[PDB]
Amino acid sequence: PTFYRQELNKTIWEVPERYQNLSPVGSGAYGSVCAAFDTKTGHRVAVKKLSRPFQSIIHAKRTYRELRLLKHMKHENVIGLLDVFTPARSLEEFNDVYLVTHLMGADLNNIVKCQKLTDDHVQFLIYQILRGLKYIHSADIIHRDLKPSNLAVNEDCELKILDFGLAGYVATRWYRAPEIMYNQTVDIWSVGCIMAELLTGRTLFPGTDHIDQLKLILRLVGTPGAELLKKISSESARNYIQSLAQMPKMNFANVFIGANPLAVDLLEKMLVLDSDKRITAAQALAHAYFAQYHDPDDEPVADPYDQSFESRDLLIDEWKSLTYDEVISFVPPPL
Amino acid sequence: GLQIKKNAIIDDYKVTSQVLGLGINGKVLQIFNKRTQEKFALKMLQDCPKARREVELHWRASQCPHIVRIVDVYENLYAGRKCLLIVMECLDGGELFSRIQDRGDQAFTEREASEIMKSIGEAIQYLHSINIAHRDVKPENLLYTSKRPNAILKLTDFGFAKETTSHNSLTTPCYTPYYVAPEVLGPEKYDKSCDMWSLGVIMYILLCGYPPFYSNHGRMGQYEFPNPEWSEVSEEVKMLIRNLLKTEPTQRMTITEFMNHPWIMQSTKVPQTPLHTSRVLKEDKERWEDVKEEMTSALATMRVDYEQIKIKKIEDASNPLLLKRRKKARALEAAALAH
Ligand SMILES: CCCc1c(C(=O)Nc2cc(S(=O)(=O)N(C)C)ccc2C)cnn1-c1ccccc1
Repeated sequence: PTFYRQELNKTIWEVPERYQNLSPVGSGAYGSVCAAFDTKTGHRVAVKKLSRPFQSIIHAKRTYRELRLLKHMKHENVIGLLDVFTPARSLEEFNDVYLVTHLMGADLNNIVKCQKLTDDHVQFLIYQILRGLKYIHSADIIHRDLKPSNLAVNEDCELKILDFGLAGYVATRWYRAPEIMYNQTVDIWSVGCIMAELLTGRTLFPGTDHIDQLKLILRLVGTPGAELLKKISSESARNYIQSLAQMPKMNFANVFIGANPLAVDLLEKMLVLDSDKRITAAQALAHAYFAQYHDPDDEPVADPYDQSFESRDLLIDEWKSLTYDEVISFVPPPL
Repeated sequence: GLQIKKNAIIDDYKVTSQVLGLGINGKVLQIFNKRTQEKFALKMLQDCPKARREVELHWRASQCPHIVRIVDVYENLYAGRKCLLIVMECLDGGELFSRIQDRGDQAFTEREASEIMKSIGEAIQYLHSINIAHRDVKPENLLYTSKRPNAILKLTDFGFAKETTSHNSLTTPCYTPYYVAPEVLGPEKYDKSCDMWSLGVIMYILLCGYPPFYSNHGRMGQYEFPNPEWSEVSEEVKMLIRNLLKTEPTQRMTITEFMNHPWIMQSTKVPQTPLHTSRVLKEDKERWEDVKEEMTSALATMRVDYEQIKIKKIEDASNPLLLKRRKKARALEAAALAH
């Protein structure tokens, strides 16, 4: 199945001739993405060249991890793999992994800066996000770095949850739950912060330094009571918190003025401090906010995929030949 | 006053095969104008409105010395495609931060760090003076002219640049309600301000040799200023940075303020205090890539993408899930009439 070479995004890309019209797109951050057209399937696709996938062992591991994640992600509101390929003809040439995916229109990070999403928008998007997480969560997988710039959306308000790399450096972390500064519910906190932003226009907790981030969080949801205080790990954490003017959570009805009562209700359940009391994705979908979209006979779980050798420690070439196996062994979805 | 040329570029310049690095959008070649024997880089884009604006902007900006000179623009067909060929000033001097790593080491100073900034500062100041935001100020678009010591620093790639609106930002009051009011949408406020955010970060790196981001594990900033590296730095410098990294676009420092600040305005006479940056940047080439990659990632969240789609109203939207469910509304509607 022969390829063509083409100079794009600062490297020599070679992809199958089925993919035409490679135009670059997006940040071009963690590997570079190109908008293409797939003549075999007939539709428009994002094609991503992995960057420096076998530089370190650290990398080599993550690439293999990422790939097996992506191969096991089969859900409407999650990023899924249409194709994976390599120009290499044998492990000896193995240099670059490419990944193909549906192509979307915008990300919610960008939607929020440009548009005043209605309540119905907010219902449908948060629905789709939670529908997605239940799957993700049922697979024994925490997204961790969930955020608006990982929520791809196209013009008919379809949503897909992108970016499982964590599942290096991170610029801000406004959407990160205080525990990880942990259950699956970490993800629900992010969905909390996001829904807040969609409802409002504004980042809920736009913290500067890390100290700041904590105060901003606590300024909404109250400082912890002694019960949940005792559950915090670091002594100097326990202190800091106790050094603050102590206060209760506030009525979210007083913060989110003119919101949909049901939304506020749900938001209250998503942004609870006590992680063990925070609502799950499964539960969330039942909430009355989503009457219009909740159908439990079509909110599907996933089947789990094992640890295999992801808790085995290995040389570079060792991860490299494991990854090769996953590339060649990939099988496409039905046309 | 840009006169895009219509004839075959090869009438006027010799295009060599010598490759001067791969571009985002194609290959950057070395060429030679036949009349003068002058050498130039030749970058090339696909012809379309974006590209023609992008180049107009860059042409205007070229008047600034700390911005790379567009010399000439042809419109030709290459490889079956309408193309804008762009003849530019050649830059043999590598990326800014690579220069720092390439040192005796003569220790990198603070006085040195101020000039670099003043330079980048002038380039923005010019850009903003004529109401243009470059929105991809980062370490790979900041090239020196040459390896030589008099080398000048220059801002490059106008692929995210755009004209923007000269609007005063309001300075938010001290007393505000507990409630979150609705945002008044003004996407353009993320334009100029993006440039000011990047100056803040590049300044931060310049000073210590790592970025002011967090890590995920638990040499990473966290918008503090770690001892040891930061022990020797003035508090007026750190406040510049905090004011540059202000998370509110309407509250963040404006380039005029930046270029009036003494650490800039009076850079010629800044304390000579030495800096770790070079020896730190030397420590891990692999890490410095992640710096570059996260900065590009961060910028995406800090500029608008005016190219992206708008979400249709729901009753105008249609997709699998959206009918799967509507198709169920009517199945229940029907079931109740049918019995
Ligand atoms: C990086 C987003 C680009 C983008 C994609 C995409 O990123 N696809 C994609 C995801 C993964 S991933 O999510 O698994 N990941 C990051 C590790 C892996 C591989 C590809 C090809 C889809 N639409 N748009 C898109 C978004 C906005 C406007 C236009 C298009």
